[PDB]
Amino acid sequence: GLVPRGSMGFKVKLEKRRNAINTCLCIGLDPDEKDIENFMKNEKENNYNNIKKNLKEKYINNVSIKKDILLKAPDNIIREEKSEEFFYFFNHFCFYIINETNKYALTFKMNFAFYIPYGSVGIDVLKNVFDYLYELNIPTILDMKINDIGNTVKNYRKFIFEYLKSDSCTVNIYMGTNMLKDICYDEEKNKYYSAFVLVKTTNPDSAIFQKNLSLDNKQAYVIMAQEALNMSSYLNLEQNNEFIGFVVGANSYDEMNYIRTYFPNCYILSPGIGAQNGDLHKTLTNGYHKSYEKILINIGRAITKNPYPQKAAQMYYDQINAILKQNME
Amino acid sequence: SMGFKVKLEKRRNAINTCLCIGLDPDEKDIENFMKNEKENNYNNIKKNLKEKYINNVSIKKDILLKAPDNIIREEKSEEFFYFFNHFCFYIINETNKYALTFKMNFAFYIPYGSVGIDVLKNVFDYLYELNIPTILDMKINDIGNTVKNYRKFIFEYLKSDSCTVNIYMGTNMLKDICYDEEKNKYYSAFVLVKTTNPDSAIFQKNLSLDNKQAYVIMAQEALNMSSYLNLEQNNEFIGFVVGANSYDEMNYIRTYFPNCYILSPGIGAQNGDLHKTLTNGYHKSYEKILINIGRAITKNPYPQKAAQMYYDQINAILKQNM
Ligand SMILES: *c1cc(=O)[nH]c(=O)n1[C@@H]1O[C@H](COP(=O)(O)O)[C@@H](O)[C@H]1O
Ligand SMILES: *c1cc(=O)[nH]c(=O)n1[C@@H]1O[C@H](COP(=O)(O)O)[C@@H](O)[C@H]1O
Repeated sequence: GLVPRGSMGFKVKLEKRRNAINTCLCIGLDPDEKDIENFMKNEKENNYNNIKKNLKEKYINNVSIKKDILLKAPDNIIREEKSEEFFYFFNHFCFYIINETNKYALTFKMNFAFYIPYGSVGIDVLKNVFDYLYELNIPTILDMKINDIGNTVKNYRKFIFEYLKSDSCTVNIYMGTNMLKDICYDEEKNKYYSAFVLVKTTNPDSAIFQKNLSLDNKQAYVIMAQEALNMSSYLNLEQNNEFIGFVVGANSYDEMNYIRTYFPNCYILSPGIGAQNGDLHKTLTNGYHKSYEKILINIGRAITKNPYPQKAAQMYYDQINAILKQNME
Repeated sequence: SMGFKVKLEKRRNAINTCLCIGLDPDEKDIENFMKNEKENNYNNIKKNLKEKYINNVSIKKDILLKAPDNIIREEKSEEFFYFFNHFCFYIINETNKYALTFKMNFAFYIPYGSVGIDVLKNVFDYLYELNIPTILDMKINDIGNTVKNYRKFIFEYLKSDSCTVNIYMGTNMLKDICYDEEKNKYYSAFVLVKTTNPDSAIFQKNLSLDNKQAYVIMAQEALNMSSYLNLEQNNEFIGFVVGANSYDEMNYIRTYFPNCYILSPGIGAQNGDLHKTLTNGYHKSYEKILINIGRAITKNPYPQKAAQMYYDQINAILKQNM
């Protein structure tokens, strides 16, 4: 009755991890330029103690890109490999955050926009980040909020699900729900994949379209949720241990309550705690499911911009679990 | 320096068209170019290597300048990079004289990992040296702090003139895409209004507010943001993506937003009707109606002739409209 890692659908992988670790913390890894620079400065000042720790981990030997560089001595990089210095410290920052926080994480979410602004270099880092997480067997989301016509979105499907080997991604279906057939399904290989569609977002004017637009007396966010679920049904995702879930922001308490009430077994991804000031008690109570992999609480900057990310992650893990315990009593 | 609004007007005066050429190479296009080049003594690569502005690309120029016979023997790990970049250069060299603008969809450049992002960079470098206005098609959407990374990639790293944006998440994202407060810089974007996909009516038409369909609400909110940001005073604008196949919407948008910039994909591969699209979306400053053609040019085995014919027919239709 045993399945090897990589050989099961996201639904099963998430359920096993939640059973093991007893949380719904999703740790966001969105490293900005200041983060990377700060890491390099701190490492330079302390003889690279965190990099030396990364270098001890076995799975670092199993990453795809420029392992020759990543495994070098840090002082060798700086003196002899100056054109690789940014690559090195960028990739070592992510490995550091992952090494420090992974024991608390149901899943990691990496937002693509943080890995693209330097050109090809960050995309090598991103690939290595997905390879590393694959080796540790931690569930992954690529947050890229993709949208386009079907012929074009197949390319993202290939990047996200074949090249990165991500378990899931985020998608904006405003263009049309039919794009999902080219994202959550590969007709050539007969493979199924999971995604979270945008339902209610955390930006301060999210209401302008998601709530102001309606059809009869349902607001756009409700219609969009229903359409996404209808597509999941058509594609038979849940039969292949995959799903289409919902992004619902951690500050949209009324919408969270509605979505959970009206779609009782939906998978919800909820960003907005920490940096965006969302209310964790309210969000987690309104989105609660007894299978709490169905209510992922994403925390990015509040962990990654803390000088002690392991302790910041532990604190959120403990705070989530305390609220989970109340909901379970 | 000058501003996209001024860039477009001035290129329009020089070349007299509103053709926007879509550069979206898929794996099979790249493989076919490599197969054909081999069989025809690399005649197109050798033509590429004759061009002036190849000596100005940012990334691995050394490699791109090598003879293809030598790449395949001594730089084999660079073979895909080499042929991908040369395919893009070949299309640009063959078609640029007909193009008001080039639009590169990001999705085609990402799925092999970093290698295609180096190609994309060199593509934008090459177009920049040719002073051709550019659009990065990425249909971006996120919260403000995140989308700033896209502003940097698109407008600082690629030095693109504009991009496509989906504002369904909210309109305030545009303050961190089209404006850089720190640097006092302003940039142009086209927002999705009516898309070409078959089921585009589901949210864009069947949702409404007041007695206006969603697509109208969206266009108006985008123009309000343009005003807020003072883009037009900085020679930049927020324009609209309106499907070539959406004649009523095009009609509505041109009538009710008389001086708006429209980018219209969906002719060729997606079957739209050039004559109706151009008539319905027409403006005498025809840079305000960009007709995008990607696959109908790039998947044509005679891409120079294909661009020429769209140019010619666009011009005959523009002449008819006066
Ligand atoms: C996406 C959608 C949304 O509605 N809100 C969001 O914040 N996001 C993305 O989630 C992440 C939040 O991280 P942080 O505020 O905890 O740092 C970030 O990737 C954003 O793009
Ligand atoms: C974006 C939005 C839209 O509504 N329709 C679209 O087709 N697109 C993009 O535009 C290009 C169309 O190219 P082609 O059909 O002429 O090849 C493509 O980049 C698609 O992503």
